[PDB]
Amino acid sequence: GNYKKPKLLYCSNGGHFLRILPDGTVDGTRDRSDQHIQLQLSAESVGEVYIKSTETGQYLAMDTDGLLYGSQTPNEECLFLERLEENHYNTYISKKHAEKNWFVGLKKNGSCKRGPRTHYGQKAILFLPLPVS
Amino acid sequence: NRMPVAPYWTSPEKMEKKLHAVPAAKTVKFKCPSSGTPQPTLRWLKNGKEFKPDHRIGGYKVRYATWSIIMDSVVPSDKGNYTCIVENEYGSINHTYQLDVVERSPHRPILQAGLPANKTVALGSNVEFMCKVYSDPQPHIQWLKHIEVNGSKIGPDNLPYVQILKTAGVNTTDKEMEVLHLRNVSFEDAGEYTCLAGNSIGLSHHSAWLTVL
Repeated sequence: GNYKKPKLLYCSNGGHFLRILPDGTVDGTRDRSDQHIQLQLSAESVGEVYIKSTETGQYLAMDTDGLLYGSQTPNEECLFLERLEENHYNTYISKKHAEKNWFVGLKKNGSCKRGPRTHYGQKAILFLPLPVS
Repeated sequence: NRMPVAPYWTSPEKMEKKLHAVPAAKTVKFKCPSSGTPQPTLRWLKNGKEFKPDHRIGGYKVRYATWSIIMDSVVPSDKGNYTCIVENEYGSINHTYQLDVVERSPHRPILQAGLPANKTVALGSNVEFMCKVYSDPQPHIQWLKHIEVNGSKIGPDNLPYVQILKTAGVNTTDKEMEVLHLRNVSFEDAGEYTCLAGNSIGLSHHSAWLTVL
């Protein structure tokens, strides 16, 4: 609702909520009561955002391998281009790896789907911004 | 005629995705594949009560061959819990899906009416400016000052001269940008202050004037 308020990023695939774990691991879950799925989004520029846990204050990031981890301090690997596609879902592409067209995604089981194996036609890249409750 | 068997799930896996959040107008399908002898029947509930096709515009499609229900063009009033009941003389099983229908705002930021309000104040006083924004895709806010370089306030492209005063970036906070605070306001600090809110779709802006005296 209010861009300043926390939200949960719901994947259209397994219907998972994106989750950043203290150990810096990011996977998925249906546990809508978890405390590591609450995300706060901030824009560095028009259409360019940061995503982070309002519990571990970690920033969602993606390394040169395509892995999504929880970084304690923001940086390039922490920026994503937020887009509201025409099907009305949100896609997030690595700012740093924009060219390799790596998207943020989760497998059906609910695990990171390394950017490289991600494709625009895919369904793991599609997220729906949801309210905490 | 055959040894009785209470209804059971033929495909549990395909049932774990309990919460179905989908953008408005999409098509939703819930499936509860089961079996048993005698062969079980199937019916659906919505938020507790019986769910007949007369309960939503255009009704819905049930394909028993696949123990599924299908609703085309989801709308907000479709939000709720969907429970399938499989029953035969020897038992009953059920599963409940939660359907959430999300509405998107594929538009530029909407700025709150009024803010930032125009002003004419007294020197040395600290003046604020509030800008409140509604935006689905994350917005970015920036405050600008209507410059008057040379004599013209309108630049060479018919676009008013400006100077960026405050920009949102990691830090600040969604709420720190929401306000432009001035210090010991002077005379030259006279003019129009503009708040620019832009998202991946477009930009919106509100102005307010401030005269010095």
